[PDB]
Amino acid sequence: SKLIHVPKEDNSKEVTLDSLLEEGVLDKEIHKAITRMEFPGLTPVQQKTIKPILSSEDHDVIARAKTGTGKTFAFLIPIFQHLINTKFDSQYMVKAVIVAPTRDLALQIEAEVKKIHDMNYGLKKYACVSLVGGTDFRAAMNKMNKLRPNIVIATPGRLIDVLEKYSNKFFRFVDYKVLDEADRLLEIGFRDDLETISGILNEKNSKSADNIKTLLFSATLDDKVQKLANNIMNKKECLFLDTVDKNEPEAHERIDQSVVISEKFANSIFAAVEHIKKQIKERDSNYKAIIFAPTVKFTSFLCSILKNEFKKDLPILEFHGKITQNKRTSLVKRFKKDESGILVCTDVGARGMDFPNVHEVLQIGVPSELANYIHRIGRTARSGKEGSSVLFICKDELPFVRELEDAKNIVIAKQEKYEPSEEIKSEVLEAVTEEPEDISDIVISLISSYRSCIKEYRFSERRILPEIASTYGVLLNDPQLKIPVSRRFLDKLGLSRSPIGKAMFEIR
RNA sequence: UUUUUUU
Ligand SMILES: Nc1ncnc2c1ncn2[C@@H]1O[C@H](COP(=O)(O)OP(=O)(O)NP(=O)(O)O)[C@@H](O)[C@H]1O
Ligand SMILES: [Mg+2]
Repeated sequence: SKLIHVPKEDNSKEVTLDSLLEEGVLDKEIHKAITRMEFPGLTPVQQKTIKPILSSEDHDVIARAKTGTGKTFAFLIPIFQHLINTKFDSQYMVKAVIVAPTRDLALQIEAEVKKIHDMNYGLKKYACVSLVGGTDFRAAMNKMNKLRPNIVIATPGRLIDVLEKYSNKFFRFVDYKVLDEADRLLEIGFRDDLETISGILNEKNSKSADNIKTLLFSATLDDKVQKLANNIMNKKECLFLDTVDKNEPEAHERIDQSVVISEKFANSIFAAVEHIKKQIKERDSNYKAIIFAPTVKFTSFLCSILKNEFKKDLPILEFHGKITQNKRTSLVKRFKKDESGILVCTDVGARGMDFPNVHEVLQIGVPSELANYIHRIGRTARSGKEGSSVLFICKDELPFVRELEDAKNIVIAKQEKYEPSEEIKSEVLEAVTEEPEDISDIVISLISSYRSCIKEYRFSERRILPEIASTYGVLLNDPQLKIPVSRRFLDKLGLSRSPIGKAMFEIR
């Protein structure tokens, strides 16, 4: 199917809620709901996508727009309009299915739908139910039955579960499917699930196998995504609506980016602690930040350090995939409203999450995929606000920074070195209450994580892996110490006859 | 159990 580009245009006639009302694109009832939110105007991606999504043409839509610029309402608005346009047809049936890569993002999109309901009660007849893992399955189905929603928001795993059992009852009249964070949902480990989802919806559809229109949204998207989505795009033509120049970097230009380079991976912990201390002092504790880490075990370790240093000054919140889902949801709600605090998380929080007035995004080590650099920093400087980001890495991670330049055109102007004083090392280390076995587990999680991105970030294995491993000795304040391990363990890893392996581990 | 993602 042919791709039709509509590139970023410089002198374009401004589209408004009023102009779309006058033109008959938007009904009064949705116009009213969005007007009462009192936004200055529609964001560029909203201006670009609303009419073409609702167009009577037989096309799919791909939309790219920078982090924090209103992609959610860019699809919710025309979805509501479609529901209004077809209000007498299949009114108890799901007409729009929106898929997201994390449960908390699916739940956020649902909350955005509820904000539309709150601004115009006449829209509550277009009901919405979220289908996400870690929630009571029966309770969500009671809700599907009671509310008979026209909009479903879901994560892939739970959506497949529901579809295998109830696709005939609720899903035979779907007209739109939305992949939010589309590039992520078409990576390995989501792509097959999206194909399963798309195949069921298409098979069960009462009109035809190609009825459903597909909408892809992300801040990080190109032509190569259309190829990946080939098996889920039904239509003969695909509009690529772009609000970013072809060569322009995808990172939001308002973010003040920097990188802090240490000699050792572990030193990035000390750099971050000293940075946060300074910010809490200089801002008089008026500090809201997000700090990203590579693994769940390390995230949790970092939280302990930051509670010991900073719990007297600011709340410290722990956010990753092993936090129970009830607590994930309650901490998201709190961090959205709070003026200050530090959210310490994995890439569970890299994409989509909208926490207002975050001042800074910090990163210890590299993200789980190159694109997530852009999404991580995009947690700040949202909806016209300012923001900064700091990447804390060691020397042996520098090829990541070069890869950002070569692959994504991101050049970080502010780069500086860091060397920890002996006093910061003593201060941080003394409060560490973890047993050596716990420290081994933590460092081992980092080894596995870094191993998996050696190729994509162009790391030198013989340097990055011994440096990560040496974190164990640093944290135990004895840099001669290697990680005690068994032969069978080393065999499983693949480093049993390697000098790299001998530099990292002691067969004990 | 290396980030998520039904159970
Ligand atoms: N027209 C508008 N004017 C001002 N703010 C808006 C407008 N539309 C949406 N917002 C707000 O902008 C914030 C971010 O919107 P959101 O839809 O989460 O951005 P996004 O493009 O999806 N970002 P990301 O998922 O990080 O790539 C939310 O708090 C919205 O309430
Ligand atoms: Mg979004």
